[PDB]
Amino acid sequence: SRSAKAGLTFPVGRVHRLLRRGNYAQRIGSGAPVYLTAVLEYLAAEILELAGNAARDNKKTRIIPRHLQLAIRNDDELNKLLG
Amino acid sequence: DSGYVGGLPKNVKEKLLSLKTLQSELFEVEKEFQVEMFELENKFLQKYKPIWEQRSRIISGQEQPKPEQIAKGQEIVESLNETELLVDEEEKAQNDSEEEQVKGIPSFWLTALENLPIVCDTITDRDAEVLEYLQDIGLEYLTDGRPGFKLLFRFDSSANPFFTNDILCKTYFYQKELGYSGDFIYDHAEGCEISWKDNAHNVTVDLEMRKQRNKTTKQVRTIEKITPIESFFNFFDPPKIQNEDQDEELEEDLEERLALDYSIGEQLKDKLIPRAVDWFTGAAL
Amino acid sequence: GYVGGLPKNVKEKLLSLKTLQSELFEVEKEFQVEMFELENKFLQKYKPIWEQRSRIISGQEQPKPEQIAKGQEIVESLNETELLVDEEEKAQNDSEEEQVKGIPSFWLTALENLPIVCDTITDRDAEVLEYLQDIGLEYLTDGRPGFKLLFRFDSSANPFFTNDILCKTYFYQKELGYSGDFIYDHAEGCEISWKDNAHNVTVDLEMRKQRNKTTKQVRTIEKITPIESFFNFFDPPKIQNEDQDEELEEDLEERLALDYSIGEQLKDKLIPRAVDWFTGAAL
Amino acid sequence: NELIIGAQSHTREVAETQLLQWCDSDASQVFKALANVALQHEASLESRQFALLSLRKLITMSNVEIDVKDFIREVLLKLCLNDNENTKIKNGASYCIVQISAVDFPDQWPQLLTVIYDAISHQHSLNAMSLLNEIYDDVVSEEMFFEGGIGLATMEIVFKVLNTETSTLIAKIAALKLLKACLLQMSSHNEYDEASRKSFVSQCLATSLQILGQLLTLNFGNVDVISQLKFKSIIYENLVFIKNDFSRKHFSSELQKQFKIMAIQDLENVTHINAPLLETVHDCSIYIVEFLTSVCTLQFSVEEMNKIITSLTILCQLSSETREIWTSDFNTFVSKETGLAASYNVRDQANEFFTSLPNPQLSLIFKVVSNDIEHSTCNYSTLESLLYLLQCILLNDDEITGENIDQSLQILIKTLENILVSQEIPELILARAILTIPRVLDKFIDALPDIKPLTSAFLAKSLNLALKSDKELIKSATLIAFTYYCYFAELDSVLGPEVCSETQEKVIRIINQVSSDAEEDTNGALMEVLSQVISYNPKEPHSRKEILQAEFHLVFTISSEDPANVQVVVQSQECLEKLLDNINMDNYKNYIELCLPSFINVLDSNNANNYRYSPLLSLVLEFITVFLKKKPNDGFLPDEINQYLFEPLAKVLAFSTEDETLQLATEAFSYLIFNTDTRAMEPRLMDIMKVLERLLSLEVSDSAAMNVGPLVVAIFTRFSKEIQPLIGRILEAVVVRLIKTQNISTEQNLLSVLCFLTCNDPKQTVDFLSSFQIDNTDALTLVMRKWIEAFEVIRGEKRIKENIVALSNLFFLNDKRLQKVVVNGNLIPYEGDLIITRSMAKKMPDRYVQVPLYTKIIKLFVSELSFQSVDDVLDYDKLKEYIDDESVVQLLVRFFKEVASKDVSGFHCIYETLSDSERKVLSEALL
Amino acid sequence: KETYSSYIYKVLKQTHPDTGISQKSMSILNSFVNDIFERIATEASKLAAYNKKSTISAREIQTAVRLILPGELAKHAVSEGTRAVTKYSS
Repeated sequence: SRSAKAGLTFPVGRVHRLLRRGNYAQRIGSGAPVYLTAVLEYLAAEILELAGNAARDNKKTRIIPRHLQLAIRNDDELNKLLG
Repeated sequence: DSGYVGGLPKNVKEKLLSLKTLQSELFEVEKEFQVEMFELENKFLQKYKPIWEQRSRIISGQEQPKPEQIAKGQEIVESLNETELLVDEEEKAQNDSEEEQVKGIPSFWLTALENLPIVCDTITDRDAEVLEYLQDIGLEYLTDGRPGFKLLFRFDSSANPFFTNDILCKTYFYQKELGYSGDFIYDHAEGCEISWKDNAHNVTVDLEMRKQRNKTTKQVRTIEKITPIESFFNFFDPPKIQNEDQDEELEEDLEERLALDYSIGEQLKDKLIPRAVDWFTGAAL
Repeated sequence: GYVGGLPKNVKEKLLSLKTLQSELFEVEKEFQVEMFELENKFLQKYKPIWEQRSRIISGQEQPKPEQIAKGQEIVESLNETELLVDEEEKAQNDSEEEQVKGIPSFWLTALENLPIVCDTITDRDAEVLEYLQDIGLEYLTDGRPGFKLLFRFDSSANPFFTNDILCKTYFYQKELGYSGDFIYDHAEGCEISWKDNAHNVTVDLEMRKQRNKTTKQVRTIEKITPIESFFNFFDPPKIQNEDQDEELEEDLEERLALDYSIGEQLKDKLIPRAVDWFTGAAL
Repeated sequence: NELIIGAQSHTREVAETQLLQWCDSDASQVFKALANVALQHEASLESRQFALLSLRKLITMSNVEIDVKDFIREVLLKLCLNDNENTKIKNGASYCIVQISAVDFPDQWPQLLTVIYDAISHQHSLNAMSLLNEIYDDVVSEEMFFEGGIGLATMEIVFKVLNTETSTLIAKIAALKLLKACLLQMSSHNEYDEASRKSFVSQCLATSLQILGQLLTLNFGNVDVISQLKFKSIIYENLVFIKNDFSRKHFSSELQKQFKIMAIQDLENVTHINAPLLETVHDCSIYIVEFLTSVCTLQFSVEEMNKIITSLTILCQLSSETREIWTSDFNTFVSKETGLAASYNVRDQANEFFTSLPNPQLSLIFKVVSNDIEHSTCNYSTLESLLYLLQCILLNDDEITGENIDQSLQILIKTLENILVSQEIPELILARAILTIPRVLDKFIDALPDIKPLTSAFLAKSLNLALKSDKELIKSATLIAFTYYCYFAELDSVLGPEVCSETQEKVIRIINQVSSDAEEDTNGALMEVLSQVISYNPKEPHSRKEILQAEFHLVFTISSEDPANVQVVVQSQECLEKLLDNINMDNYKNYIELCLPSFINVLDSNNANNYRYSPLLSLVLEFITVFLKKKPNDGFLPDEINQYLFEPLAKVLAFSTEDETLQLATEAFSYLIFNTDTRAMEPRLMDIMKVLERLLSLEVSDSAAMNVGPLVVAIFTRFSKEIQPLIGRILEAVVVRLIKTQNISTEQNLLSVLCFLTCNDPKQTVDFLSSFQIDNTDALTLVMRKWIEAFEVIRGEKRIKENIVALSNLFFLNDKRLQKVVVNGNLIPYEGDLIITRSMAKKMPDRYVQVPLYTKIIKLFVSELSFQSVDDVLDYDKLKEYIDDESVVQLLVRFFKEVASKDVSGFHCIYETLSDSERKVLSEALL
Repeated sequence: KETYSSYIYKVLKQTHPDTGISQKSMSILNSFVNDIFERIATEASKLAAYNKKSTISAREIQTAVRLILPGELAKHAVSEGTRAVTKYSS
């Protein structure tokens, strides 16, 4: 798979299909969806690491919406980015 | 246990041979069972054809829902959870002239296919461009000739700019004998030659052009190149075998491509079309 | 979502599609009925072959030279040359051959070769299974659709229980489970009339003769404690779901998954394929 | 004791917060002490109040107190219901009960709820009905009201209380308050046709209307006037709520008629009262007039109009308190008359009532009011109220008409004239006449021949009265009357140009006077009036600079008092743009001296403040720019503009340290430098360099820095031949800023500046970048590297082309340094497929490889060609021979062709290191 | 509805093998991912339409990320995007 080829776990196919349905441009460079999926997975991994940090702040190994919100609170820049 | 097998008395070995003969008889009975199932399944495909055609007309906009079917759909919606279909006041204010500007369900079959787990992975955007013109997906059982089932894909020549074929169909074939488990086993598949309007619109190949005053041959020559590429439309023109190359190269070809091709065909035939509406809306997941 | 947000033309078209879906569901119900009719028709043809092989296994019937020749040809075509007869085996006299009427541990060996069920067999179960003669299958016609399983034991010589035949029943839900198949419903089974607790292979036994230290009475005790076994296939999970069984319902759901897997294995592989599984060629 | 005293002693607050945060057995101990304090209602009042407060706060919230919680709950029920309990203790118990219902028992707490229910039904404990009212306010739900059955039971209790005439009047008050609560909850379910809820609504409304019909027919002699007034008030508030919210079917028209008759009689009675009583009278009259407004559709009888008019005259007359407040400070009068005041009183409700009548009733009211004001002319006491009623009638947007309207209107006009003329007339009556004359003329703009002469006469008379009399209230009233006149008609046409100019001068003088002590809202009103004056300012040759400069100075003085006033600032924008909208050539040299010096005053004033943000300051910067652009300015701007503006703008840019002022001043200063004569600008070109040096320095935000680039473009465009010695300063400042700034747009703009310098002279720019150093390294090392990095993300075909040209010049120049300088960017991903976070990247960042600038730019251009987009033969110098035989793509292809022609010495060496894919891109681009 | 379930679990386990997440927080994370995609894709479309190129390339995505994300976040997102493109381009 393309995600496997780039080492990504998130599906480049979903990102490419979202771009297509959005029709953000008359053509999309093949590297563009890979780059976008990589960025999205980077932000997801950041949020998940902070969620693990929050669950540990909660003395638990299971992430829940409370832990996710606390994780967003923990990181100021991501706090402003996500809001 | 080979030692135990040797330990069996000659009489018990004869009994085991008779039991194996009984198993073979059961195999022939299973063959007749499968024949009867195929015949009655064909009958029920005939029975399904009217409803499938009617929903296809609804999808394409050729037909408009009647108030009775509308009420039946509403009461079905009240069952389970489909309140998405409950028409609100804002929509009733609309007029058919404004609504009918878009006729049919846009990208109904494209969405239905892309919602299907195994098959959607093969559909590239270039393939999806043709799928926009897909308005029908039909089933046909090869009662005549070699056993198998044929998938039908329909398009409009006057609309699509890719090929002049109104219908593209894929074929699957089974062996003359049943499988060990009693289910059908597969034979080499075949696909149609897509009548591309031009090679540029062709989606299964990538082309290059160059023109050189090649001094190596004293030729002012123009050259063209064609390279097959991965695409869902490679689902057609399935692999075929040449003995000498079959033994070395196409052994892995049959190991890999045939498995995926058969899995995709079975998934389509079983999951998709019987639940085309649910698959389009995703409820069939 | 947005398809609903689209004008009411799309909503009404989808409503008509749902009506056609309900009509197709009715047609599919009638289709399932026809499939069950034909399945029972061909199960009537299956039953004679299964009964004949059961008679052969138990020794109640003998093969014939034509059957032996056909089996020889089929084995030669199969490449399973282990079953072939040899002159040394032919030297065996009739007296030596007739010392056993049926195939020793035929069903036991076949179940042992089977992937999952063999794990459930204990040594005492293996001893009991030697008395297992036939395995029969049936379809449930009335009420909830389903299929029934049967085992035959030579109760006359069986020292463990008096049950001549044990039957296991399976049930399906009322309507069509999605995807056009049936989903399981809870199962029911019979109770084994064990001759005694010592012979009860579903139980481990303790014998105690005591003089009570409190009341100084004299008593002899026969004690019981259930154990796992192949006959735990019977006494199946009680109910699909009930208020009083929830704590039980946990294990009931787990054992339901396991028992439905076992029953599907039986139905698909063992009863239709018994010779190869006994010989191990089906592996 | 210690438990109570420590909690209620800094030990008091420490112990209170300690209690609240505990949620612990320790809380159960202090909570036990407080509960025992609460139980002993015979003593410890203050500690009981403190305990109630703490319990209320605690309940909002670990539940060890639960054992003692229920005890105090059962005690608190009694504490609330026992009327002998203290008032504040009772209220504490009640809202604590409400809070407990909210948290613990949103559904009925059966003991408390049933006990209070029964107590209300039987014993009629008023505190209980108050508790129920707040309960409905806070914790009940409409579904609970309808289907929970609470609504029906409550309504039955209330109906029983109202039916039992033995119930005291205060009990009636409580019952009616709870009935309002019940109707508020009921109307919340506007989704009628719900069979149960619809039937409940119908029965409840029918019974309520019947009972309220019964209640009003009652009479109570003179037992208690305050209670009677509250009783009538709540009854009529009920009736108004029903008439407004519920369907016309529920509240039938016959009931409307009878309630209307009874409401007129109640107006009579309430006015006869007064033989805080007055405030209760005003409230009851507010609600009665609301009801009359709602039922206004019905017919009205002559005696009924007489009663309504006389009662409203008595009610609407100003209380001495309001008259004193207005006379002491005209600001309050301006606020109230302009509608900015928030208070709502009987007079506003009378305004609502009169405006809503239909044409026949409205005509009859107008006739009655004219007849009454004719007689009341001698009776000055009621005159202002009747004038206000006339104003409300005329403010009704409908055709006042009728048989005798002409004669009554003549009489009314004569009365207004006499009111104006009389010198002994009271102040407020004169003000109301002034404000009412415009309405009288407006609604009779037709059917009143000689309207133009009468408008002229009245406007002149009112302006003269405002000027001569020195009562500021009258001045503000006359300004508002002028504002109303402007809407009524085109004063210039009716007045004529000369009279219009005279009135403009007079209104300007009035504004100059009253503006001395205006309030902020008064300032807004004055700004609106001035806007009205400006419109009539003739742009015809008759325009006079006296009026124009007076208007400008007024605009600036009014706003300067309260710069932070945003509303005044925006109205000043409107007035100022209307001023500048004039077009006349010779006078746009007079504007330089006329308006511009006023701006300099604003800039100087903020100077002491260091030009911190102020909406007026932004306004003046905006309109300096707009004035400079609006001026013909096809040739150079007149030199006078430079002399005024340059120094204030230079100071603003040098000292200010906030984004908005710097941006606006920067754009204005850029325009000034761009459009002015270069010769006159030449001697002071040094000052601009001081300004530029200050902005490029980090002491200002990057928001200012990015705008610098266009300013440098302007400087170099105007002064291409004097700039040369100053280039070094500009280049060094911009380079030191660029390497330190990290904002994308800022560095993009600074790189645009560098490209502009290189295009001006590549050798010079290279030399300065080599000589200048930051952190003791050649700027080219940092500058070229960062430039290339930024070029990867530059946007816009214009900037891309500029980058291409600049890099082409760099490549052609072929100095040693441009060759040796190696750039960062050639990437290899870090090992592993794991997703690198910031914490991860701190130890495992991705890796890059370096190449000489020429190779890097070749790779970048090849990539750009790729994006915009046997031929694979190597030795591309021969491919050029085969190939040889304004957009980015065209110019860049031409660049590559020229490079292959000239730079073969280095380009061929670079090509050899080039990859095959890049070579393929080069080949396909050459097509 | 958006579903990145199995891949969210994979990322979490790679970051923390002993840590799990509940499906509701997973849906919220999908919402965050969709919002990020929407902003990046929208502004990248802005850049593509701005240029005559009329194409959303990896350059458009990189510029959109740089404009959207803060300094460190933008730098790291760009780093991993280029990493993925280089790995894919092999």
